[PDB]
Amino acid sequence: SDPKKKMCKERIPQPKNTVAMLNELRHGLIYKLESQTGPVHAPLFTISVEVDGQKYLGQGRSKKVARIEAAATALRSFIQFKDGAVLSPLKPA
Repeated sequence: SDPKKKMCKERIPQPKNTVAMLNELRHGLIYKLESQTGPVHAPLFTISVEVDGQKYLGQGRSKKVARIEAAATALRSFIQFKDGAVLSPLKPA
């Protein structure tokens, strides 16, 4: 099927997003949709952000979500507090 979200003029105003955090940390970050799949009720978007040579992957139900997910991984790669969270999807098919 492939539900191709063509509308990118819709903002879905949700600041405090990790992608903004990444822009405060390191430049050269490219958020690119490497793969798009999933159902129509909740498709799976796979955004890859390449930062400092490390490609961080984020998989969400929209480009926006996936972009956030990608940046989240990147953030903890730079600064890492006493999080110790095992919340990290390792290739979830």
